[PDB]
Amino acid sequence: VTCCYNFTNRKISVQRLASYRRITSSKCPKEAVIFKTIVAKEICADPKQKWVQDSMDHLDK
Amino acid sequence: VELVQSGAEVKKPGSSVKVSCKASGGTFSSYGISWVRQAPGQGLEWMGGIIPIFGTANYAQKFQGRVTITADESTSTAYMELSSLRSEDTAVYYCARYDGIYGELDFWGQGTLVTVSSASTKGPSVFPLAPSSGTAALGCLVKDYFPEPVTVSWNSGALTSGVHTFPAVLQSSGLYSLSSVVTVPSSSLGTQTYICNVNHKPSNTKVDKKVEPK
Amino acid sequence: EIVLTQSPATLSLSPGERATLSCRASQSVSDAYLAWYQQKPGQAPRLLIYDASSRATGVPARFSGSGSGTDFTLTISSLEPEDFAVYYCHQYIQLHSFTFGQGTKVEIKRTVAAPSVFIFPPSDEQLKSGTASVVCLLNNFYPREAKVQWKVDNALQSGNSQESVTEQDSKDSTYSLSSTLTLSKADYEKHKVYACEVTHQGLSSPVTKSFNR
Repeated sequence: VTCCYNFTNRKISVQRLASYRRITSSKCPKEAVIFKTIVAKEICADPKQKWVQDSMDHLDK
Repeated sequence: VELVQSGAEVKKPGSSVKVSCKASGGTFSSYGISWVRQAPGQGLEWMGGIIPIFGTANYAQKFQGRVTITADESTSTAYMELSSLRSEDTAVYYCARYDGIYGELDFWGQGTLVTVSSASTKGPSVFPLAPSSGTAALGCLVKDYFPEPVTVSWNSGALTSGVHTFPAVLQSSGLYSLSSVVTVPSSSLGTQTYICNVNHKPSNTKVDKKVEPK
Repeated sequence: EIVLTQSPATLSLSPGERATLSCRASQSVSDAYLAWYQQKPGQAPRLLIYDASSRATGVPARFSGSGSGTDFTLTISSLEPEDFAVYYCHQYIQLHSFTFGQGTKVEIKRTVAAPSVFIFPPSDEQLKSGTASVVCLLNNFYPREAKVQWKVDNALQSGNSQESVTEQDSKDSTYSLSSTLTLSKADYEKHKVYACEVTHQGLSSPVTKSFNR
């Protein structure tokens, strides 16, 4: 998945998240977190959104 | 998103049944298919699901050693084979779409009826329930047929008001029985004909029964 | 492994009243991964609420869900009569093991209405078949609960009669019930007096309808 144009508007359980990668506001529309799902696919998420932060550092630990 | 399931089955106890579910797309590259059943008048039971890009299914333990759920990518059809069938397996079997990253069953198939019994496909015997001692009740006994369902109308659909078609009850013979009744004005009993129209599709039976006073 | 327990079993409310259904889980459901389904008689379940509190697609505004962990509630704010259904809860946090609640039935409450009682002897045609069914009909009554007892030669019968009850009528909110006495021609011909006796709260005294062969 290249860039993000729309964010997911539905919170995902961390149990369904394998890993994340960031994307930046350069050469690409909006800064976003891209979650790698337990089911292969990637979801765009809003880094300003709260559940995204908590998912990110849960994944880190 | 349509889920189109294969037709009703009748099986002897001890055998197996394979139910299909064709999903509209080629789009189970993003979703999975769940199988959920419901015995008559009972609740919802999960049986298992498959997310096709995993190649393998998960099963509810009540069925664990008995069920196989598969998926074929080329035709976008999911399957559910249940073996060692018993009467408790008599149920409506639904397929339902879900997202692996969530899980709510958001779209459902129309269901497949599987009837497990020793009984043989049999057309109903239809007898009149003749009115007698303001308004009168009359009807039809739809007797000893297998399997469900049966449809009943009156006067080819022209009579609908006051009509009660009771749920069929399973007899101790494994056969089904119901009555369809209607209330009408007493004064019409001599002057109007009442015919119940019974259609039992599984045995290709259509019966029309004149219901007269005596 | 997560058991969902719904209460109450049946909910009786008049139109316009508020409906509150419960789904308690044996374990904490982890990210509100809980759903509500509506099932009207002889129809496929319809998704009402997902994620415990999100109203689904094409779902009327009066439906709402809420709660988290183990306590979940479904709310129908102003009950419509077309809401006569069974409602089911469903956890989906355990992908490998989806589970459902046993279901809560929501029923329209109305004024007490006594049944009309009719008895049908076995038809000539049926006897010519070898069997005899004696049908007793309880028509348009409320509430659902009714006692039907068969008196054959004034002897109170037991377990030789099946009953069937209709779904609550969408128009008048009543129920109808049939109690059938099924026999063989010979067994039917053993006794003379066949009586159906109906007890229901809408009747001040039990109602008997009978005939003689």
